[PDB]
Amino acid sequence: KKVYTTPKKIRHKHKKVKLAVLNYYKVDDEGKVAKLRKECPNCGPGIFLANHGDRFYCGKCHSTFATQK
Amino acid sequence: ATRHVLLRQGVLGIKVKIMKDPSRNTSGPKALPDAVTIIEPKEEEPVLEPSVKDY
RNA sequence: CGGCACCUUACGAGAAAUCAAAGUCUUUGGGUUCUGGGGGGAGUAUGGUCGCAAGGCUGAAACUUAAAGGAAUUGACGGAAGGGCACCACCAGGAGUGGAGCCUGCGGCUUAAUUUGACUCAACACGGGGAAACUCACCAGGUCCAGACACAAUAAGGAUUGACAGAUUGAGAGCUCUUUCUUGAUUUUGUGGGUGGUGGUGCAUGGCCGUUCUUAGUUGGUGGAGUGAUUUGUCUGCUUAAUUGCGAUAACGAACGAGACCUUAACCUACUAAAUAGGGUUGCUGGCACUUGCCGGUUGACUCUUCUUAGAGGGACUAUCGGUUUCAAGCCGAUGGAAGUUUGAGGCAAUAACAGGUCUGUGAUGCCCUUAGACGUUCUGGGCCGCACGCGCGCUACACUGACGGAGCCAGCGAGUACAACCUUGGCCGAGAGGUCUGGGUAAUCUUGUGAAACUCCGUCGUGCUGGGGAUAGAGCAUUGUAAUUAUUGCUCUUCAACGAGGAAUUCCUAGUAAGCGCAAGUCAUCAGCUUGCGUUGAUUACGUCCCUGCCCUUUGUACACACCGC
Ligand SMILES: [Mg+2]
Ligand SMILES: [Mg+2]
Ligand SMILES: [Mg+2]
Ligand SMILES: [Mg+2]
Ligand SMILES: [Mg+2]
Ligand SMILES: [Mg+2]
Ligand SMILES: [Mg+2]
Ligand SMILES: [Mg+2]
Ligand SMILES: [Mg+2]
Ligand SMILES: [Mg+2]
Ligand SMILES: [Mg+2]
Ligand SMILES: [Mg+2]
Ligand SMILES: [Mg+2]
Ligand SMILES: [Mg+2]
Ligand SMILES: [Mg+2]
Ligand SMILES: [Mg+2]
Ligand SMILES: [Mg+2]
Ligand SMILES: [Zn+2]
Repeated sequence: KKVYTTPKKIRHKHKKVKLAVLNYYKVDDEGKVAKLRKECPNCGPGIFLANHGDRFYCGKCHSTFATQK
Repeated sequence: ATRHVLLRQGVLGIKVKIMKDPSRNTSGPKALPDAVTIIEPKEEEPVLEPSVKDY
């Protein structure tokens, strides 16, 4: 057979940078809750917006926002 | 009847031919096409007078 | 009585060829001389001796080696000899190929890569291999896990799954690095363990195929010949396509192979049958001559089975007659007969094999390799198609037995869609190609009488590289598909090249054949110069022989047996 080419640069699947008990949401009083950012208009509450410099999206609908918030 | 047989060393090819007897074949001919069996003839007595036998 | 000489059985012998001695030998002893003791080293070394010499007589060992020999048996083979057979041999002829251009295979070169298998017949239009991607194996590049299962590291303060936006990216590949949202224990990180591979090896195998060979060969049971391997049967002759038979015969009767068999191709006014096959009378109905008659068109009626199909049967058995041949097997000629070449054509097709091909048909597979940036997969763009040039199938032509126009106008094999997009008549548009509307057909019904060509008739050019010939070319019009440039193919105009029947060589062929001619399916989205079939037109010359070529036997010889590519 013919020899393999060998440029060098390999690309692996990203490990994702997992993070839980994320700093979204808050509570001040104790009794009631204070939501941070916002929930989805398309789907029901529980899902939360992605916040960037005048650009939003959500993951349950893979990524489908446009309007600011 | 052909049938391959897989073993540790490799394959063994088994083939089997069984020539059924013509008499027990039923479907198709009951005998080979070349064989010509002739029946045995039957004896008769010549002459014994002209004679008659009426009713 | 004497020396220079055959046949059978050997009971005498002998390993056997053979031997009337090579006999009277394990039932061992007539009388004597001489010679030999695995092969080589070696008739050498040395010494003697004999010689003019060359050489002779005489004559070692060291060391080496498992065979060296003999005889025959079967093979294989032989530039041994006889006898067969075959248009893959040749004659007598035809058609050719080889030349020309062009297609297409295969080399060689080229190229990132122009993937690979196979090279006398038995590689080279083969891989059903006419590659636009797919196919695909190759290259440049990217993607993906499709890493089964076992066992631990994270075990939700996330394992890992996803992810629009533009840069990113060939690129509306989240391929990612920009991102900060999702996803919930699938996974995933390891370690056992599989899995896939048009990766390798056909000289590790299966199956299938090809080839010895579709040639005529092959076998065993007794019985005989041999100690035996073996042999005879299985053969002098003549026949036959055939180890086909007749005969002759230590052979007799048998089996396989051939034949028989099967399928198809031919005959049936004899049967059974039909508005899905064809006719007859007659109705209505079109035109004619105009008497009653001629051609029609209509599934209107009635009836038929010749052609049709296709069921059941027969029919050819070399039949009758003549010669010819030990008056056998058969062969040769006339007669009849649809058929007298095994009636034609195939289908199958023995024993033993080949290191023939195929591990790129295969969830046929051994072992090796590989095995998560794969040699797995999958996308994207190419490539198999490149060109100083060799050969191999092929097509097109070198015209007047033609070309071109009109006109005449006749086949058979087939094939063909409902979950797809098949064949596609009929009507309109278009010089064409091709578009459109509509049908008919799941099919003796519709395409389709596939009114296919080559042919036949009347006219135009007349033997000039000409209107022969059509290549390369440029442009546009079409179609298939996602994609047509490295013209896919079709059509339209234009360009008009080589080639005046092809040297040495060599292929194919014996009758509905050869050759010509087209159709046909196969592959197929699209492409035929290919292929398996089909029919149409339809000859020339044998109807023999071993000259060549191959193959087969027989007898011969053999230091060969991995078998002449031998030793
Ligand atoms: Mg690579
Ligand atoms: Mg010796
Ligand atoms: Mg041959
Ligand atoms: Mg090709
Ligand atoms: Mg061919
Ligand atoms: Mg093509
Ligand atoms: Mg495979
Ligand atoms: Mg494999
Ligand atoms: Mg082999
Ligand atoms: Mg080989
Ligand atoms: Mg015997
Ligand atoms: Mg014999
Ligand atoms: Mg006679
Ligand atoms: Mg025949
Ligand atoms: Mg028809
Ligand atoms: Mg010209
Ligand atoms: Mg082809
Ligand atoms: Zn959403």
